[PDB]
Amino acid sequence: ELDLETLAPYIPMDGEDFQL
Amino acid sequence: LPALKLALEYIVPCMNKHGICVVDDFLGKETGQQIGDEVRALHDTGKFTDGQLVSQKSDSSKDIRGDKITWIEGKEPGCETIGLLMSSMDDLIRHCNGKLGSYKINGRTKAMVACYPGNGTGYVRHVDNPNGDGRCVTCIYYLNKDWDAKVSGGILRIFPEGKAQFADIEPKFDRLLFFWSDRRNPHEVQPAYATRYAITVWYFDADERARAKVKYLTG
Repeated sequence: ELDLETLAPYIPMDGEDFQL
Repeated sequence: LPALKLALEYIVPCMNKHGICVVDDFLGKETGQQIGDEVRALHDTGKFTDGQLVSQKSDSSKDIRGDKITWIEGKEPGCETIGLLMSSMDDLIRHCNGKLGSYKINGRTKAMVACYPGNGTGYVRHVDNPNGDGRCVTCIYYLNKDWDAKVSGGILRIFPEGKAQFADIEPKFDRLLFFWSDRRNPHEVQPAYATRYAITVWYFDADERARAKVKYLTG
């Protein structure tokens, strides 16, 4: 099988995220 | 539209039953066209760069996704209406608290403003979050005023798990779309033959995102 992470759209993992 | 009723009586049941929810004519023509102008200004001033993948291997990113993107927080000058879009998205999600599966949604990504610049660009079949990076809901706004998908392509085809039909989402002006980001919804952007714009935020499940952050911070 293929590593699906190689096809998944990037998001920043560092910094923060926006908090709701 | 009032967020409470839209969320509880349409978005929640749609998502729980189907994993996909389309809300057409979300913000209205005036606001949609203002967002279009802001996006076109980002494009014209050279802000977009090649869309990237979670994991990079030997392959060129452009063999996977052909779009060019920038990330928007919503408070930048010239992005105020995009910021209004993001706030409206957030308002719906907050009104869905604890009603979207078993997720606890506490945050989200910045907005990814994305352009497929015609020329047959698209995105091969993929899953938005296949390995637990925290994303539970993908939220997309489309802003293509004169799009004719029968000629220009650019359909988002989703293959929801277990269903007898796939879901074809034309990138229609003023259309808002939600779908589960995990493996239940593999999807592809079919080749686009005209300039195609969309704005995406991904909402995070608190527990999964915390685990993904721990993994990142420990190597």
